[PDB]
Amino acid sequence: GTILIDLSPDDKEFQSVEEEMQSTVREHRDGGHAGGIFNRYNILKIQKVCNKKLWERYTHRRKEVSEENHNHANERMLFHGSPFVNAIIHKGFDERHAYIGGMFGAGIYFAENSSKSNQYVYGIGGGTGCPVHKDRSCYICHRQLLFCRVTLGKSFLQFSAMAHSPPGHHSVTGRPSVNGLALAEYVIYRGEQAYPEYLITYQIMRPE
Ligand SMILES: Cc1cc(=O)[nH]c2cc(-c3ccc(C(=O)O)cc3Cl)ccc12
Ligand SMILES: [Zn+2]
Repeated sequence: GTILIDLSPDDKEFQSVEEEMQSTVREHRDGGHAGGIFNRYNILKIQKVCNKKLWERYTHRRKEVSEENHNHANERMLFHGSPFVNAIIHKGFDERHAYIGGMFGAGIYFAENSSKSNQYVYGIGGGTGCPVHKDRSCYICHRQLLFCRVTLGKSFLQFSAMAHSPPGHHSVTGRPSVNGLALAEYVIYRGEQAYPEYLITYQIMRPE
């Protein structure tokens, strides 16, 4: 029962979501290997993802976390890129989407930097790039990211040199320690702690 509603570029909701995507682009230490070389995106569309069942599943978990955490869900809006984006908007996040080899544990990963999530749209490491051209820096093919509502609850703070959550925690916060430009990443262990609120379709832009 998911329906996608197109936002008009003239709508303030479109404009705030586009500004979060654009303003959280950073340079990556791979020189663009995984996600391509760019400083900004061309946003083609932003759709609101509406699924009553998935939304209730998310608010039900959010109330349980918030009750375990002095009435504080610690809810954030974060990006998630994956080849499974079509399945996530219809069926929700789940364990099948956990990153088994993730540095901060086997869970589902979200990013503050949209350009970190862009690195994963075509798979771990950028996979083989776009399906059409096999190009991880393709400027033609349309990519998609989710901008998601995520319940962190009590988050374990892991400093990083760039399964279940640690006992008594509802998530993990991956704090960069070496690149003072990198924003945080977060990992959750139950799919019902994230709701894919917006589906953003875009291209990366070749720098001038
Ligand atoms: C760090 C991070 C940020 C993000 O926005 N998205 C991701 C997605 C995956 C991921 C996990 C499993 C698989 C697969 O089973 O094939 C694929 C991917 Cl892309 C892993 C990590 C991230
Ligand atoms: Zn392509």
